[PDB]
Amino acid sequence: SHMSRVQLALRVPDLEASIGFYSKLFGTGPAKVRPGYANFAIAEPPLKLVLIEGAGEDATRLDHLGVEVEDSAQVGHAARRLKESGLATVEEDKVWVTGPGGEPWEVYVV
Ligand code: NA
Repeated sequence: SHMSRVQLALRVPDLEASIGFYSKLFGTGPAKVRPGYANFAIAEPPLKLVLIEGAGEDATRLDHLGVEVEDSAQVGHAARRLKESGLATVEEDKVWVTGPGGEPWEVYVV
């Protein structure tokens, strides 16, 4: 199986303006739009961009990060590898790990 892409989830103050900006930046409209969130599936560069409405803030912040893989089998291998590395993990197919500075990561399947 074995390929993957980065999930970049941004907490944004202005969702509507952000959708417009990122459509222009990556040259494609969003794949999915709902009240309070929108996501882009970008081929080049390979990226899953998630825009999360945060009307409470006044500046774009990092919401969370992720590795998006092809199937559940890849998640398992990732989950086991992270555990062997000595990283404290929580595994459901999903696995969550948090960096030293508090940035949340998730390895999940599309
Ligand atoms: Na990527």
